[PDB]
Amino acid sequence: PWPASLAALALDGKLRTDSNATAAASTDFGNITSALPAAVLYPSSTADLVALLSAANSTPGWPYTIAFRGRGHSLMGQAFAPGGVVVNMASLGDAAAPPRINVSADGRYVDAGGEQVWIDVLRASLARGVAPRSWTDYLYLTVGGTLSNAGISGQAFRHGPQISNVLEMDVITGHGEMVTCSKQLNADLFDAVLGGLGQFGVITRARIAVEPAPARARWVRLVYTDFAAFSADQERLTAPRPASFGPMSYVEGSVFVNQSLATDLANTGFFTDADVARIVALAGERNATTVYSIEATLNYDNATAAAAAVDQELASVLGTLSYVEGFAFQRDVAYAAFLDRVHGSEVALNKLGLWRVPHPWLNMFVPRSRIADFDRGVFKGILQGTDIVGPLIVYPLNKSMWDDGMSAATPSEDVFYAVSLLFSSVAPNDLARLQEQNRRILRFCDLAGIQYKTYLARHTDRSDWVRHFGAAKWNRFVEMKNKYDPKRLLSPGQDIFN
Ligand SMILES: *Cc1cc2c(cc1C)nc1c(=O)[nH]c(=O)nc-1n2C[C@H](O)[C@H](O)[C@H](O)COP(=O)(O)OP(=O)(O)OC[C@H]1O[C@@H](n2cnc3c(N)ncnc32)[C@H](O)[C@@H]1O
Ligand SMILES: CC(C)=CCNc1ncnc2c1ncn2[C@@H]1O[C@H](CO)[C@@H](O)[C@H]1O
Ligand SMILES: *[C@@H]1O[C@H](CO)[C@@H](O)[C@H](O)[C@H]1NC(C)=O
Ligand SMILES: *[C@@H]1O[C@H](CO)[C@@H](O)[C@H](O)[C@H]1NC(C)=O
Ligand SMILES: *[C@@H]1O[C@H](CO)[C@@H](O)[C@H](O)[C@H]1NC(C)=O
Repeated sequence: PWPASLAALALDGKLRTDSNATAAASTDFGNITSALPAAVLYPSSTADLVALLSAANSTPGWPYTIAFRGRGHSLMGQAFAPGGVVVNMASLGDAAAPPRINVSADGRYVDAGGEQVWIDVLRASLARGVAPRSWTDYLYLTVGGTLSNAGISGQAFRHGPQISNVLEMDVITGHGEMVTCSKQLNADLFDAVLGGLGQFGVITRARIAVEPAPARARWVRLVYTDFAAFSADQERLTAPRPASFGPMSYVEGSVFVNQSLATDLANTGFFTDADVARIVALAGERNATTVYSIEATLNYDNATAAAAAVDQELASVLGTLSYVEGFAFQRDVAYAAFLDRVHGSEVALNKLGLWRVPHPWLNMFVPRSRIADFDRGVFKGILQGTDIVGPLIVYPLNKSMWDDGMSAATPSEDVFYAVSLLFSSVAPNDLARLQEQNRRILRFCDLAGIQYKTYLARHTDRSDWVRHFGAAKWNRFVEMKNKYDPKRLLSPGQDIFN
């Protein structure tokens, strides 16, 4: 027997069971795993989400698991509800009125629907001359989606991840209750949801911190053949100064294996063919099996003197660095063009049919004390003699900017690196080889005693999830699961309680 509000959803054609609806909600960006749901919900308002969740909590013996599909950018089925209900979150922003993105009157924050995509949040913010401070590398992800993970890019060293830039949220819990939460009101829910992997409820609104919007970004790449010099410089650029950070707005890095050096440098979309030839020659002179590049930006406004001031600030910063003499490469773009840089890769890759392919990506957080060991064992070790398709990204993060009371798991050290090995599969023989190579990398780390944390991955064993969060932090995670999703129906694709 169905409650009136739940039956109303089916009657209005919002709760779909057809082949076309279930098939779209059964695959993800990973393109490795699949699971068909029993039903797909297309909510028109947040009231439709209250209906589904309150029914689930009131109905005894309710057998349907519920997932919240943002953009389905998940790698391993985290957004699926096998034989359950998939919420097509994007349907919340169908009606042009009322707007789902609203910049505050004071210009200090932006209210965004949980289903909203970061690219839309950027356009609506820029219209009011402001912008969020902390991003993801790719903008076609949802607010609620990135917030359930962490949300990291080159700005996270100084502003913390996206989870550290939220004032408050509207969350519909597993009980079906609409709860507004922050550090002052319902803090236990607020902390649980942020990096909470969709286990405690659905985010319908997030209040995101903004800053005055810069007009342009001076964008630089610095080349190294020495890992010690590369990592020391990334740490110098991101070091807290005697809370306070240096002049750089964004700091990331790239690893290039010698075998496909020329191809991979050309595929950055940054280097010219003249730059590529110089770097390839440098590699050969140094007899390097790997090349490294720091990617950094300096944000600046439309001011008349700004460009000349940027040249002097950049010259000063570069003078403190140890990249190979004369291997500094500069570009100058509009801020939105820099932020949306990755969308261009999606368009080109999809047209070649190389976007909707398996993505056995390896993403982890490695403590700073073990990064050189990771470089030897992985970049100069395991990965050598293999044909790599996709970028290899490495950059440091400051633990002081992460809130350990939140759900997201990080290493114990003050400095840790985001390590993102973004492999794209070329054939089924290549998929199995890549999946085995990831197991080998993790086995190498475990045997070397490297205390890493995975990011964007879902564990299949209970002992692995307990090690992920840490035993004490696991106890709080369970305490919160019992308070907000006692029936254990939310985001079953994480394989934590399902
Ligand atoms: C595909 C991709 C992903 C990606 C990226 C680049 C590409 C091409 N670059 C990233 C980066 O630079 N930094 C970063 O932190 N992450 C990056 N990612 C990964 C991305 O964060 C994840 O894929 C993430 O899941 C967000 O994607 P999406 O918005 O598409 O969400 P989902 O995959 O459908 O679901 C993720 C889990 O969260 C739950 N969920 C989703 N929305 C909500 C809301 N509103 N409230 C509560 N829970 C929610 C889903 O149930 C699922 O468990
Ligand atoms: C933590 C995670 C999952 C991060 C994922 N981010 C990215 N995902 C996919 N492609 C990327 C990413 N960053 C840069 N590129 C492309 O990589 C090259 C950058 O050198 C360019 O082609 C750029 O567009
Ligand atoms: C992967 O994508 C291809 C091409 O779009 C499709 O044939 C296949 O079903 C997908 N596999 C999974 C497991 O999602
Ligand atoms: C780099 O790769 C090329 C083949 O692309 C090879 O001729 C050269 O020996 C390699 N250098 C090192 C140092 O491994
Ligand atoms: C060049 O590097 C390769 C691989 O690291 C090694 O086999 C060789 O000893 C090096 N050659 C010289 C002349 O140092």
